[PDB]
Amino acid sequence: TRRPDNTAFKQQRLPAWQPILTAGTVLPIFFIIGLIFIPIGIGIFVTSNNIREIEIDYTGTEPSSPCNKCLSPDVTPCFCTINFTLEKSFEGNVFMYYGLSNFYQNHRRYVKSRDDSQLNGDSSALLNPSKECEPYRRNEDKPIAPCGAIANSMFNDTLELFLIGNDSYPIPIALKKKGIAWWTDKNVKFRNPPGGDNLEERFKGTTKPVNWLKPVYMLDSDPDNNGFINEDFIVWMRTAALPTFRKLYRLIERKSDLHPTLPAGRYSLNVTYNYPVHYFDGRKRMILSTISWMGGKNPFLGIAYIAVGSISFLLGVVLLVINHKYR
Amino acid sequence: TWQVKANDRKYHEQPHFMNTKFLCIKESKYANNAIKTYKYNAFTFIPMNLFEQFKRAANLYFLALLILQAVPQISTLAWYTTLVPLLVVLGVTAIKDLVDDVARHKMDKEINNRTCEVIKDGRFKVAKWKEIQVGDVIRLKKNDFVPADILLLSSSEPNSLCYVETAELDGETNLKFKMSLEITDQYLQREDTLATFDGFIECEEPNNRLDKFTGTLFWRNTSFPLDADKILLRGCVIRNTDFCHGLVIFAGADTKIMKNSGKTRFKRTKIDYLMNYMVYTIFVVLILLSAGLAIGHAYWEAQVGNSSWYLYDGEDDTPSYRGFLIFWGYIIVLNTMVPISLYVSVEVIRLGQSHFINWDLQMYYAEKDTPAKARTTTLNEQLGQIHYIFSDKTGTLTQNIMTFKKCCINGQIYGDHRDASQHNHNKIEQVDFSWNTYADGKLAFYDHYLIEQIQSGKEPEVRQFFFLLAVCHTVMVDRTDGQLNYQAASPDEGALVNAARNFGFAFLARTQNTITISELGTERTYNVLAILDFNSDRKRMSIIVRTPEGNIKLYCKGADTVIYERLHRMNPTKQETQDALDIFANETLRTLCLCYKEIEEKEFTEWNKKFMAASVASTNRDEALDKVYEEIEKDLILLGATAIEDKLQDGVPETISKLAKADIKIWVLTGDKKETAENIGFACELLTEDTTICYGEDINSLLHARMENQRQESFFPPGGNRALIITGSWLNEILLEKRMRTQSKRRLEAKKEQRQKNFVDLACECSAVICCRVTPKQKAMVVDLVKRYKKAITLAIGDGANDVNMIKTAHIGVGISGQEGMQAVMSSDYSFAQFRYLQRLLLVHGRWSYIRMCKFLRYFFYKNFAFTLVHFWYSFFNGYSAQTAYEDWFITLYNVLYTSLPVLLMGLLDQDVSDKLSLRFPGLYIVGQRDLLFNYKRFFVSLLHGVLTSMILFFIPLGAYLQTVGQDGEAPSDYQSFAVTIASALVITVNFQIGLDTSYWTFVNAFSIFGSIALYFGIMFDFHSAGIHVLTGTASNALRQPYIWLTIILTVAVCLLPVVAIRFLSMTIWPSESDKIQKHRKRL
Ligand SMILES: CCCCCCCC/C=C/CCCCCCCC(=O)O[C@@H](COC(=O)CCCCCCCCCCCCCCC)COP(=O)([O-])OCC[N+](C)(C)C
Ligand SMILES: CCCCCCCC(=O)OC[C@H](COP(=O)(O)O[C@@H]1[C@H](O)[C@@H](OP(=O)(O)O)[C@H](OP(=O)(O)O)[C@@H](OP(=O)(O)O)[C@H]1O)OC(=O)CCCCCCC
Ligand SMILES: *[C@@H]1O[C@H](CO)[C@@H](O[C@@H]2O[C@H](CO)[C@@H](O[C@@H]3O[C@H](CO)[C@@H](O)[C@H](O)[C@@H]3O)[C@H](O)[C@H]2NC(C)=O)[C@H](O)[C@H]1NC(C)=O
Ligand SMILES: *[C@@H]1O[C@H](CO)[C@@H](O)[C@H](O)[C@H]1NC(C)=O
Ligand SMILES: *[C@@H]1O[C@H](CO)[C@@H](O)[C@H](O)[C@H]1NC(C)=O
Ligand code: BEF
Ligand SMILES: [Mg+2]
Repeated sequence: TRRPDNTAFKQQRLPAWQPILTAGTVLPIFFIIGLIFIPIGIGIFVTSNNIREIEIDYTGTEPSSPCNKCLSPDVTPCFCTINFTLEKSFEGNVFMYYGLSNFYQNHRRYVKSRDDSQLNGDSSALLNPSKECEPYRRNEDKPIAPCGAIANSMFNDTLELFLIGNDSYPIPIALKKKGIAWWTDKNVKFRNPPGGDNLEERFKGTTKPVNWLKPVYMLDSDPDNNGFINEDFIVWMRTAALPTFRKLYRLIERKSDLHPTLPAGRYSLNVTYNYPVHYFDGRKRMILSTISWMGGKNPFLGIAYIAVGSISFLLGVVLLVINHKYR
Repeated sequence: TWQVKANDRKYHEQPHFMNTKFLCIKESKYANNAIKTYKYNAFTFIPMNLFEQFKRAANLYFLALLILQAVPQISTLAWYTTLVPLLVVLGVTAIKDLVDDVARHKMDKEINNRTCEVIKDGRFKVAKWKEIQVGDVIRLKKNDFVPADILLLSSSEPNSLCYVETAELDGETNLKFKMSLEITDQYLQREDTLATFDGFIECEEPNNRLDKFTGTLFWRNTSFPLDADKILLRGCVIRNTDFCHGLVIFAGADTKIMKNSGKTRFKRTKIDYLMNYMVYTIFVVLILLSAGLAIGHAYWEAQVGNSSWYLYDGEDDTPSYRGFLIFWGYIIVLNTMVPISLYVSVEVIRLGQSHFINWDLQMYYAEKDTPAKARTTTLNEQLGQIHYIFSDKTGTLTQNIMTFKKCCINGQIYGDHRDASQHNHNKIEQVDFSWNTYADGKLAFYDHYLIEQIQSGKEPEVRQFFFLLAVCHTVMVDRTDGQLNYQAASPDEGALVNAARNFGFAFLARTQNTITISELGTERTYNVLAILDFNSDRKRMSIIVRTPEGNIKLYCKGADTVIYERLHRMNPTKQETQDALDIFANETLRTLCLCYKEIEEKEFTEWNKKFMAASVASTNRDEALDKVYEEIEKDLILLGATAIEDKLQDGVPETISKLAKADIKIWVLTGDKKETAENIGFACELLTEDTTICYGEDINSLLHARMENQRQESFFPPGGNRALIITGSWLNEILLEKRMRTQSKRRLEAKKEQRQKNFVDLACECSAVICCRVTPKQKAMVVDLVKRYKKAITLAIGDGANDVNMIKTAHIGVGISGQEGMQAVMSSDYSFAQFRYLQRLLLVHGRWSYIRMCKFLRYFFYKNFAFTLVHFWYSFFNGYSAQTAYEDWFITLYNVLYTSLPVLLMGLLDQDVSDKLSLRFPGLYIVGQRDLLFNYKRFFVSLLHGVLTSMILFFIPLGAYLQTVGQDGEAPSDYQSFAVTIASALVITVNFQIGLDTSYWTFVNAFSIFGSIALYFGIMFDFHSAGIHVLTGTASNALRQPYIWLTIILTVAVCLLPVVAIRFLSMTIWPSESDKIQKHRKRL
């Protein structure tokens, strides 16, 4: 046939850059990385240590603890009182979490057990839950409104904090339950069923989950905080990545005055023990952490950055002498 | 036996000639002349293509996933969108294999429509080749190809003589004379009588024995036997004959040359076999990991799963059944270690790499307008692994052009660049031939010292020397229009006659008893008294003539060795001429010594009567003729010698040296005679003065000694230089290819296997091997021996039908295109016009194709284990429940959108060194010889690389997620954020790795690498959704936190920095051959 076209691509002569892994170009990236990762790791490690955190385990598995009575709650409403003290006052916003250990919220048979269409406020899915939430589709004759294992096994303890002052009268601590979930989840992913004004008439022809004491009608008094758009429910449904996790529970807001939000002293945790986890060696915790401008409290990254920063610098020296030897 | 009838196409359609097939097919015994080189005809495409699609291990592995995804209790997908991915991947190769086959469907058309002439009615009518049927009577003209194996019936030449060149059928460059039967000669001349010809031929069944033929013809109530001298085979071309008539005996697949073509086999690359072993290993790894994790899930469900009230699914599944049922769950989850893009990417890489061969302007032959052609798009990286090259000689290493160069007279060599009466300077203008009336410009001669000698006449022996060339030949001349065009059966005489014509000793006309040679414009008509025939054993021919004066002189020309045994005692030029021949011999030119003697009138008469007695003899006239021939030739006065060059293709000696430096062994397998094959060996520089030539006799002693020795040590000392010139007849002998019945056969195969191995051990110890007079079956037999007893990757390059068998038998087959014949090109894998383009096919295209394919495989399995093994490490943190670490929608797009393009461009554009610099350093090819880039060991290093990458990609994020990670209202501490962090680190890590693998950073390479990362980080910011709208929210949360980005940066750094150190440490302590060139690239 005829002559080939004299194109750069066709003739394999496209303009190109030929990088060579030379000693004068790779030695820097093993030193500048070392000089950047070391300060970053120190900054992370130092700032993480500056965060003041108290972790209190109230599962009561061990005896000689003031919550063991609720492991066998002959009476359904059981309460525990755990006393703790803060060495120094917490400043700024303080976040109250609850931690569950050995709780595989990431199990495949568990993560799938939800109906995203139903939680999005689909009238079709309200009375026709998907087969993904198979074991909790219908309770007796009508479908569960939040079908699935994830909604059924919702953490349902109540945690309260009290300050014990000089007068010894326990002062209650205001705790804000709003604004603890992702903004997208509140306004996009989770939405109440369409139509109506009263949640009672929206959730008709649907029953509560078998494990829940009360229906979705009154998960919270506020109309904007009940239904599928409840903060506690949404926070729970955002399944964790690992067996040990913490989920934001309440917010402690900065006081109007200049005094610390949680002044150092004597504190008591009044918890309504409802959630049983001891059968599978589960642990329940209450965590209080102070807000930090740069992330939370992550000592692992600080150590890892220093370790990688030191190895990278050490690799530069080892590679430098090897290059010099073979120069 | 075979049966044929003239002008009767219904006789061969009788019911009893239908062989019949097992499955409702007739399959007549007589094949139609239509040929077939394609694979898929109309509807055999589907079953035949899928059969060879599934020779790949992964295709059976993908099919297993389809069966596994159709089981409801383990099915994860709808099963209506897992089949379509496989069909599209299968369809991509099906279309690619169809465009390749459509190309060779068109190749058949141009050869099946060659429009010969046939008797299908009262008189001849034009008909295509495919329209030829056994028993047809056809007519051919000058330079026409023979449509099939025909029997001469007549021709315009006297005695129904016919000349055909068999360069297609063997390597011979001279014409064979074919003659018809005496009775058929005189009764089938006029066209009308051919139509009524009704002759019945009983001949042998179709065979592959080109040399001999057996049969009989019954006609006019008489029987006439037949032999191979009356049969024109399909590959022949009619020469020096205006027209001829034949009767078709065999046709199509039954033709005696088509039975020499081998069996078409499905050719697979050495890496194609390697890929199977890697898929087999991954399948075993996949089964072991899934079974190991299944046992974990069974144990996990025993104490943890059964106690977990929240993990209640209302199914009374025992932990053993749950573990069994999750084993298939992990087969599906971890299946991406071999993704469906494995062969879509390989075929996209191979298709593009094959089109660089077609597009190459350096492999484009402008003179014949013949570009290279990769006519199979499936054997590309094998061009980078060739161990042996088996080459034809005639038409492959040579141009089939033969030119007069020099000449020696009385010890003086004429032909060198000279002017006036003595050498002045090397730069000499072209000789002027206008002084001779008949001369033309074909002869490029640079010597003026010879011109003066002939014209001056001071040396009468000079004039008699060139007069010999105009008489001692035996060719006929055409004076149709006064052009004095010469038709020579042997190109040696054609060049000599043409050359001697330009020197003034022009041959004008021939007669049974006289000749009309013109000597420097002087018309002298000699008388022919006796012509001594030319034959191989004699190695010389002579002519006896009577001068116009009356003197009788014998003119002889032939091999130097035979003549020197028949020289007069008085010959002062004997020693000087011997020196001159060595100069021509050292220059690789054919030397024909010229000699003569004086014959007296009384001496001739006594010998003349004996010569007539031998001629009139009917018993052994050939032997009787040789008896008188020796008697007359006793003392010959040597006159000198000539010099003729068998013009090689330009760039052939330079190609053999470069491919030798790449450690490629080049064997010349030719159907031409030994002397021609050996002479071209020296011209190509395959043989040199250092080489000691060993023939069949020398080899036979060594091999027989080795067998007696047993009744391994190298056959030659290690430091020697040797070559083999083995004749095809000797090849059968040395290879032994010339109840108790079953018992003896095992020993018969026992020594035959041993004897073949010994020859290959001997043959491969030699620098060069030249196989001469080998049949097309023997050409493929030699390639097979190297393939079998050396496990070498073999390339076969040739032209014509005699190379089809070895072209189809070798790992890579090359056909030389651009010429009239195309038998080898149709059956070849690659096609280019000049032998010298074998440098770029191997040292540029093949070398790069091997590098680009090995870098693709190294990265492809790296980036799939790094992606997939994260599910394995996540198993220990989710109950071994087969939960995926990524979002379900990232797994689908990862192999198509995030890591697909960058490796494809690297597989199409990467270059370790320039083509100009890869030809300058042929030793770089040697890396593909030994298969160093990608072993089975290098495969596991990429698995370890991907296994450790998945360790870092999971356990650096896991350490950060076990602790506080931006715990705020917008906390990304959940599974979805955990999923987009490993995916973000994975996408950056792998796309930075290909950037480190890439050595030729074209703009498209940079665009794809950063485009792949940008596309991932554009898709997961709702940019793709915004575009669709113009035409859940996890990413906007996880990727806005400093810790999540610090985690991603740290994870990428830990993955890549150790790789850069290892690459730099290996490059600086164990630099490769390429690395040294890249460092000193500018200095070079
Ligand atoms: C800015 C510049 C940079 C641009 C770079 C981007 C270039 C993009 C151009 C891409 C064009 C393709 C070029 C060839 C790429 C290599 C071969 C290949 O990937 O084949 C693919 C064939 O795909 C399948 O088999 C089905 C894949 C899953 C179904 C959904 C896919 C389409 C989703 C619609 C949305 C996406 C639409 C995407 C297409 C438009 C490989 O499939 P796979 O993933 O291996 O299958 C999973 C493996 N498994 C079956 C074993 C489990
Ligand atoms: C510290 C890691 C030690 C690993 C074991 C020792 C090194 C090893 O076996 O390689 C692990 C793979 C290698 O992945 P690579 O892609 O870097 O594979 C090799 C590299 O290409 C070198 O150049 P080349 O010859 O291939 O052109 C080769 O040198 P050579 O063949 O001349 O010997 C070397 O052999 P070498 O080891 O130098 O002898 C190979 O490891 O992955 C990694 O690069 C790091 C992954 C680990 C990521 C960090 C883990 C914390
Ligand atoms: C808080 O949540 C826990 C679970 O995390 C709830 O315990 C569960 O309560 C349901 C009933 O509401 C139990 O289901 C069935 O209850 C009937 C009696 O109503 C009983 O006969 C059945 O055998 C079955 O248990 C469920 O088993 C139980 N779960 C566990 C692990 O014990 C609890 O009721 C919730 N409390 C509040 C105040 O929300
Ligand atoms: C915990 O504090 C409460 C109130 O301050 C007190 O009644 C109780 O005895 C304390 N228990 C322990 C173990 O300190
Ligand atoms: C703890 O909370 C419960 C529930 O409101 C309340 O009845 C009790 O008085 C509180 N104080 C305790 C348990 O000391
Ligand atoms: F063209 Be080869 F000499 F058979
Ligand atoms: Mg040839």
